[PDB]
Amino acid sequence: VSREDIEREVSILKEIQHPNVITLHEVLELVAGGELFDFLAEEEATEFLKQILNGVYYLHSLQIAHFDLKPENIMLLDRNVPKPRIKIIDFGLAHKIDPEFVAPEIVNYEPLGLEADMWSIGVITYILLSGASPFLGDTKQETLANVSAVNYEFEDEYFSNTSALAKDFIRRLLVKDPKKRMTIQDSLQHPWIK
Amino acid sequence: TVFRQENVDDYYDTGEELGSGQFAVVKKCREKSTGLQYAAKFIKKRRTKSSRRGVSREDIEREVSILKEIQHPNVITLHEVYENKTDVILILELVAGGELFDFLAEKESLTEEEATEFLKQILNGVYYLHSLQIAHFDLKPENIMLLDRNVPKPRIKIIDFGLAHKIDTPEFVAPEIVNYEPLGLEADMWSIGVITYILLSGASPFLGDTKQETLANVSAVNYEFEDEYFSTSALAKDFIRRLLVKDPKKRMTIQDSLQHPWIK
Repeated sequence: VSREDIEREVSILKEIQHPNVITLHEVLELVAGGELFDFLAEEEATEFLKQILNGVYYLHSLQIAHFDLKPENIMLLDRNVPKPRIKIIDFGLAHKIDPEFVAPEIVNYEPLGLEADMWSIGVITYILLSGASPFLGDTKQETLANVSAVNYEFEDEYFSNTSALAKDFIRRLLVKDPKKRMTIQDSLQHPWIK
Repeated sequence: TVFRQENVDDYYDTGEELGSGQFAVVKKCREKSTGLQYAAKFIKKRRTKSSRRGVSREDIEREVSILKEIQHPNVITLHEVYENKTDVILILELVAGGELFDFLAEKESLTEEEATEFLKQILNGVYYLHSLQIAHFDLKPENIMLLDRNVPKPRIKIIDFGLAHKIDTPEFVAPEIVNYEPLGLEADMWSIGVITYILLSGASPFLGDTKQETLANVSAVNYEFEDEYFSTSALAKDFIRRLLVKDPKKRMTIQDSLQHPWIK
């Protein structure tokens, strides 16, 4: 790992102290419970979700975007505890966020930001409610195409009885324009989550 | 790095000012031990990191870093770097022939062949940078220099490395990430295509009456071979058309440009 990258990760890790994010002692706490999803294989979807949202709120508080939020990066402290706890881990991609002769790509450059994290959460939310992945394809090229088109459905095999609020919450996250996407503050104020 | 913390005045005698910048001043200097002549560029540091004025350390270090790497006859060279409370001083090769465009404007118009000789030099420099994975990011005419005005075959130097950069699951990723295209070498190619256009005529392809019109023209790739300026060979226009492409992945690369029949 280009050490710039190593340096970057340690720097983020040092910065962050929250219950829902992994803690670093010296250059990581043990999180025994395993990937969260394994351990599950709406009210209780919501209970786990609230925790993730709480961690991400804190991260975005610090202007840090995780950039790799997915189910294998969500872990349980102990599987065997009455109210179990989740930790976000794997901060390898995290970042702090802030003409005659110029190319269009520069003129039209738009940076990535905390929004990408929110979309991810919507993807995770979909999976949680079903075992299914919204944009997943027979091939990677198929999958990438789906993600750009925002080509997904709530299929009946999985969603016929899912609440309207839950779908709204996901529909609000799964938006192509980053500006129109729900923020982390917005998500926590959402009705399904309240 | 740690730059020389000695006093520059101690080692060079500064002369006249050749250039200015939002944060920088360049002066002739002569080297006491050598008696050799150089350009000394003074870059003003940010007083604090939070400071709007000045240039950041990360920024200064980058340019230095990069200049240290470069060893080509068409690219400007760094001799030493000095440091102090307010500035960082570069010690640079003195490129004194002025802008290539100023030279060209003081002479009868070039034949296509004459113009191609100069361009070939530009391409050659860019080929070197790109081979080092460096994007200049700022190639405009005012950064194309002549080492000497008065020689029969004048040598261009590419100058100004302030913006230069070395250029180094899917289920869960946002569309912006899926569609993320980083900025890279392709931007310099665009530039070569703009410079080549202005070199063959005297006109800027995307410039409109207002900065607004200019920017829109750029994003639309809205230009033309206006026949008062270009009634110029099919091959030369083909060359420009293969660089002024909106999709960076479709643009000619430096290797392809050197191999293009107008160039080769």
